[PDB]
Amino acid sequence: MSQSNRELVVDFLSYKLSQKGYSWSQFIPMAAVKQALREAGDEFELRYRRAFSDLTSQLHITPGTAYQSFEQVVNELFRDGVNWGRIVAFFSFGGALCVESVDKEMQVLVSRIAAWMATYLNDHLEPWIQENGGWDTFVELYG
Repeated sequence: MSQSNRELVVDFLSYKLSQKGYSWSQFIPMAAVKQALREAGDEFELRYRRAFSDLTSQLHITPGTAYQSFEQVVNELFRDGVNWGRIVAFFSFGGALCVESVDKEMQVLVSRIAAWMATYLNDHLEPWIQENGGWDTFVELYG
């Protein structure tokens, strides 16, 4: 559902902001899906520690930035189509964006970024997720 996904997005971003020393006040959601995603994102960031610096540069978010700009930049993660690792990269990218906004004194955008991510997932990623076993296979697969 669209609500499960919005909740999942908020949990990841809150977890990531909290984990880095930031505030999370600016704000399938099974506890298992959320824990698996929390850990998958940490593992991903273990290997890739550049925080999508160029992707974020490409986006260059301000309060004037439109969803479609976000969408175009995130589309780059999926040039070769969707996969579980790329969906984990997507969540991680949103986390990075949220950190940059707080750093730029634009805490106002973290809730915007969250809405955007929820809209992107429901629109572009859920089609592949449902086709590939749903968040259940994600959990079966990860942690």
